[PDB]
Amino acid sequence: GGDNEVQRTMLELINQLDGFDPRGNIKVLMATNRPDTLDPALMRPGRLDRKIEFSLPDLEGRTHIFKIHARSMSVERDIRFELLARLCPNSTGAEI
Amino acid sequence: PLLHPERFVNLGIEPPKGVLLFGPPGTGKTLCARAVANRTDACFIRVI
Amino acid sequence: YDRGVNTFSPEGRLFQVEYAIEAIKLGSTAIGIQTSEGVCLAVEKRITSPLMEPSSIEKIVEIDAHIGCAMSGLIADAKTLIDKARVETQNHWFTYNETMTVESVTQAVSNLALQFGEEDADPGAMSRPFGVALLFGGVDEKGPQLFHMDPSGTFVQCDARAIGSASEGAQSSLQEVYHKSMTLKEAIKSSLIILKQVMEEKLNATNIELATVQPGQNFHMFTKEELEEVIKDI
Amino acid sequence: TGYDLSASTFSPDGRVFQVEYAMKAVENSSTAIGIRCKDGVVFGVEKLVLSKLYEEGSNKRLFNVDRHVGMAVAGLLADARSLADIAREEASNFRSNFGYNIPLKHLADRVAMYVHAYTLYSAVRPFGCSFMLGSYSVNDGAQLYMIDPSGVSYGYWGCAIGKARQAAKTEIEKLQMKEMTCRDIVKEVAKIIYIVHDEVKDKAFELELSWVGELTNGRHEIVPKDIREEAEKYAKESLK
Amino acid sequence: QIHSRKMNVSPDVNYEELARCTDDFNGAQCKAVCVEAGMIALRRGATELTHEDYMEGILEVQAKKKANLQYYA
Amino acid sequence: ERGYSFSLTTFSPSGKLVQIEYALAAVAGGAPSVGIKAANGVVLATEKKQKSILYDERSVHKVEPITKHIGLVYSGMGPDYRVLVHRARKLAQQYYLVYQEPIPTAQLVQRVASVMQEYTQSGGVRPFGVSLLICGWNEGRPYLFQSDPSGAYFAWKATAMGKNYVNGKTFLEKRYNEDLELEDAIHTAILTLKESFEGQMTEDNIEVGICNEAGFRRLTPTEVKDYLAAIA
Amino acid sequence: DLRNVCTEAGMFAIRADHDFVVQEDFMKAVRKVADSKKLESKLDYKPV
Amino acid sequence: NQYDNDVTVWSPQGRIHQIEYAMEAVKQGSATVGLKSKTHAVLVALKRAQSELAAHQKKILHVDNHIGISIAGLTADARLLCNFMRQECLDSRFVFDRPLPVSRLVSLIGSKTQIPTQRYGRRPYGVGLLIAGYDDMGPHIFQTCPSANYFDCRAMSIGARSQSARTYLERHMSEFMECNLNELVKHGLRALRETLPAEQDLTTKNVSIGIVGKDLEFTIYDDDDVSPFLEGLEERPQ
Amino acid sequence: SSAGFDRHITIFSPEGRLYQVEYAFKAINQGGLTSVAVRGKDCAVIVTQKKVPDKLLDSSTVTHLFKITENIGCVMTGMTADSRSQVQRARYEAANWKYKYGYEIPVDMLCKRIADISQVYTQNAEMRPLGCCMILIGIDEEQGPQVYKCDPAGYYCGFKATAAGVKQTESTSFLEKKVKKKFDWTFEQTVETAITCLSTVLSIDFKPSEIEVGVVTVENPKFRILTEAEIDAHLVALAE
Ligand SMILES: Nc1ncnc2c1ncn2[C@@H]1O[C@H](COP(=O)(O)OP(=O)(O)OP(=O)(O)O)[C@@H](O)[C@H]1O
Ligand SMILES: [Mg+2]
Repeated sequence: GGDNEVQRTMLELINQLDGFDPRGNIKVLMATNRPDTLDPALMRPGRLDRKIEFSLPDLEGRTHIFKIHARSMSVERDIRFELLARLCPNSTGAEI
Repeated sequence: PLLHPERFVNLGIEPPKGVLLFGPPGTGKTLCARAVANRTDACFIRVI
Repeated sequence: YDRGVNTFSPEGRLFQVEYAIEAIKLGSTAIGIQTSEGVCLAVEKRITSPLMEPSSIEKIVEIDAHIGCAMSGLIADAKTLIDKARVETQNHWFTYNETMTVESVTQAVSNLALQFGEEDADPGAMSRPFGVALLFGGVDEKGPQLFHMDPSGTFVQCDARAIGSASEGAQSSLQEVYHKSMTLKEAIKSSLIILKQVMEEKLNATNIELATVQPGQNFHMFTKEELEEVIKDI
Repeated sequence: TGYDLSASTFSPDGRVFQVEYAMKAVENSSTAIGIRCKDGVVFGVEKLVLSKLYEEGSNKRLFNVDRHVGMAVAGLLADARSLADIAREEASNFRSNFGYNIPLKHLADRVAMYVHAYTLYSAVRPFGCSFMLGSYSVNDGAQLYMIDPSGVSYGYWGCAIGKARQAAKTEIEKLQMKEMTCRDIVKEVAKIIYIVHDEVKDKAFELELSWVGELTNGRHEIVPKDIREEAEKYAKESLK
Repeated sequence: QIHSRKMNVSPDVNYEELARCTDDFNGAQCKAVCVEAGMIALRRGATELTHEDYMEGILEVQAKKKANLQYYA
Repeated sequence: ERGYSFSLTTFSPSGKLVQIEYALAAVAGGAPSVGIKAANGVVLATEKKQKSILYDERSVHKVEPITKHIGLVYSGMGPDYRVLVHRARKLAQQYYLVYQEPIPTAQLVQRVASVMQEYTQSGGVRPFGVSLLICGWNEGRPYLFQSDPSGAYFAWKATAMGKNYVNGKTFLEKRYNEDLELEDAIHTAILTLKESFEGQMTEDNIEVGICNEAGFRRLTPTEVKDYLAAIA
Repeated sequence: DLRNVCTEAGMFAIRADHDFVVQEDFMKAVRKVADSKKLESKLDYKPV
Repeated sequence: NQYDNDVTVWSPQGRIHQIEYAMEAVKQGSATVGLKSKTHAVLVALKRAQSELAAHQKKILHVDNHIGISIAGLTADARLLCNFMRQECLDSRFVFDRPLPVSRLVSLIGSKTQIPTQRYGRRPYGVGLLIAGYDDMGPHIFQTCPSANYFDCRAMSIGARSQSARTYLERHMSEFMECNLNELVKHGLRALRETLPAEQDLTTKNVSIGIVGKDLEFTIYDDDDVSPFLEGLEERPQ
Repeated sequence: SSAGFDRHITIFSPEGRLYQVEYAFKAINQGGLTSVAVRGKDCAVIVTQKKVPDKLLDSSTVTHLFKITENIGCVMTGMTADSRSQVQRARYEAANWKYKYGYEIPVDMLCKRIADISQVYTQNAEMRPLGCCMILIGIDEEQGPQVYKCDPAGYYCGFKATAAGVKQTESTSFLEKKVKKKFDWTFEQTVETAITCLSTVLSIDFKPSEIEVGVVTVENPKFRILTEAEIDAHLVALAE
């Protein structure tokens, strides 16, 4: 037996949301990093209706993250961040 | 649906119940959860 | 976590070709404009050290007496493609005795793009798709012609193309300054304006390069003497 | 796990899994029947009408490999077509090498060995079609053979492949097929096909029939339109 | 046809098409279409549901990933 | 078709070939055998034991004569021993077709070891599972050799390979010397094969071959029955 | 399993209102059960 | 999901996933329609472009005097197949001195594209060919798919959002047995007009028409003489 | 016990074993059949059983016995397709031997060459080692009858009485107990013993339509298949 106990936990969590007079007025909200390993029975709708997805920022994202994280700075008044956005192709908010 | 629980009941729909957030590390999902927690009014139980 | 080089994604697109498409964004910018008068091409160099010899690094290189090419992305591998282009043109002239349209050369090259095959044949230009993006500019019987070719194997004729790292901004800004009653001089001036606006470092007569082709003369490129005329006349 | 990936590794209990997956791939095709009479054999195929846009006679599932041998298939169409081509090439090669029509007991073996060559090495995959061969000769009688993906060739008085193999072969065996000639067999086949695939699963379909025997000078071909018209009219009464 | 029974659907849908546009959907997904397409219309403040909303819903619940450029054809 | 074209035996982080070691561990579990030589000839002894009485022991052999004066025996895996014997036969013919002279034993051993080693660096294979003992008599002086799945070869005065082979080595050390007779050699070899022999020793469960400066031969059951008699 | 055969052969007659069994239902039942046992393990096991 | 990495493997439900993926890729192209009358066959294509100052991508290709094709997918494989078509037709003309009948050619294509879906480490060809031709037996419309499977059809539509157009074709199916080219092409355009949203339609720069007939060779009309066909078309009801 | 890829390809385990060969042996038992072979004083006999679950199947084309050569016969156990492939290989090899050397092949050399051919499969990493076992019977001049057996791993050997199938162990026990009598053997004795061994192992008390027998004698080396009539004669004469 491997991971059997954790599997029983997962089954109980699944069962709490479906079958015989469901919970009613409760909303859940989940997150993950590598979702390919999620179980099919958990990803079925009726449990996970929407599958919002967060991707790497494009270009307005980068300049706008710069605007947000640098707006409390004592810096020069005549620098342009668009060049800074161009200089980093695929990067996350953390890097900014 | 919580702050306007009349539009859906009037027209005759029941809103969804779930949502999943996924993406590469550092992208910013946990921060969205914090934002939601700040805004709301009903309880909010966090589990890891 | 390991797949062959010939795998389809769950949404239908290929893997290697998409990655190369994303990779050509790491190169320097390049802008090309076609006008009934003629075609002009402009490119940056990204000089890093004062010990650079700026004339050593070049982007625009002619393919024949009347066809010019602009390259972006990686450079090391494009030499093969340029070589096959030249050899094909000369072979066609030898066999049939005329000059070829830039369109025929474009697709004759593009048929070479998708060849990577792990198994099968003897040494092939395998392993990976090429990483370069190309602009082709020529003058044929139907006037000036400008084509754009891409790592996926797709080629299309355009009027004002911008490729490279800063491609989006150039394309966005270029739409509001173009129409069909265009003339060569003001075209070159507007192109220079755009380049200087999106440049990283300062602008001089050695940080950029231009070339023009008209139906009259052959492929001709400017040197450090006629290049500053438009710079001071900006 | 991981024992079912390639076709070169045995499971601990001692069997190959890829071939079993292929057979399960077969068990979703439509249905086909073939039965032998006193002096010939009769095939019968039911073709589902996927949509109204296609034409009748499209994607024929009956192939006449030679001038005197018929073939019926069930599985994936492309693999079926490739196998049909290789069988046809084998027949012509044999005629050229020696000089007379090939007997069944040899042609079926050649096709079976060629198929079985696709279940050892890991650089190829097993096929996905199961088929039936029929023929008649004046000096050889009536021959029927059936072949599966694994590479097994067997002889039958009458057999059926597809979704409802068991249901069909329930009523195959009731008929006394040892004597009665295959002029009234056709009505039996139409009746035995119309009693399956309920209207709930699908609305409408079409029917194909083949023909071989000395009744047609041993040649293999298709049935005339009036004959199948009469057979369908007859089988319309069996629903009572 | 069962689940969309309550909401005020306009007399113009064509379920015989939608059933053919869905493929490999299990039953729960075919339920979910009927609620997503009910939300889309309210987003634009209209009253009755309309065919195009069902098409949008279908395009939703597949949950296909971002495809960036389309350079095919 | 097409093979795999990449070797399956590679250096471990401690720099040890794993596959050849596992092959040796498999070799150690084979049928025991011993070999001796003393100043007049060479003797090879090995044990065979069929599981049931139904097997016809007259159909197969362990000791195989390559030529009139070279002998070979094995310890370990069953089938590939035949492949190696066939290759050795072929090499012998190839050599004799050049110099019109019987192969000296050392050259034969060198070539066979060459094949065995070459087989561990090719593509998509695994090495053999056998240990070989070779005997010969050329130019008066008798010769004994022992190869190995790794390809290394040695010259031994008397050795033992198989189950409990270390005890056979110790016993031979405590008994073997430099000046003896062929008959005493045969007796002591049979004695050391009886160290851990089966329930009973008969004339058909032991295979013995000899090679003197007159030639190599396999002994018939009559003389085996006689030697087993007046012994033990 | 044979008890089950003898049960199904009756079930096929409770519908169609025959209060008597006939030999065809035994064939039906045997093939119906024959194909349902394709998901047991069929390992014998042995004490040792 | 380890069953999704190579052609050779078989899933437990008996569906290889590579072929399903290739079909899904074919659904990415722009719409295209094809249909036949008693003695003429017409195929219609709707084009696409990226920026307002780039030329539209072409779709219809010219194979031979009595054979034309339409393409949906990625273009490199399309050229790879068209070269084969040209080669075979020329060879048949050179040897037996007669036009190659359409069905034999289609069978050749099926047998050719089947091979890669069986070996190891070989992808399928991603294309959605629609073949329109004329032979001694009259008009012919055929469709292929990446699974090395082809169908015979009398009215078919493929590409993204091709489903509504297919329904429209199904509705007005009978009348093709009496109409002529003038109204036939107008029916085809009516069919294609349904697969567009409620803001933009036909403007003569996004349409291409190919016709073959008993007495007319395969002809392509695009961007100029197309106005004669388009004009006189009733507006979309709203 | 294992690490890496010992369970997927033919490579050595840490303990010295290798599993991809040990799995074929238990793959043998998947069919569910058994065969027995006996060598007499001047005769050789083989007995096998056949099972025909349904009437639709033609009972004349399920024979497991095959005729390799006018003086050599073989009997098959295990899977089906692999069996046919190995049979064809043997026929081809014998014909080539006849072409090359101009006189008949002795049985032992043929068995050796087929087993050696099998041995290569367990040496590389692309193929499957063919799970089906072989029994041969023949007559050799100056040596009388001879019986040999060949297995998938490549270990061939000549026996005096053998059994292959599901019930190997108890049958070998019975044969050992019987042969311990140390008496003379004749044709009737051989056939009676071979029949009763299988009869008591399976405990059937069968009918003449379920068992096939092959024999060879030193008066007419031509291998032959016994007719049902004389099979019935032997069977009824056995029951005193
Ligand atoms: N859109 C954004 N706007 C502002 N800051 C952002 C944005 N996206 C990411 N960040 C920054 O990057 C970091 C994101 O890490 P966070 O703690 O939110 O984890 P995560 O991306 O949700 O997931 P994980 O815990 O798996 O890394 C934060 O420090 C945040 O400041
Ligand atoms: Mg987090």
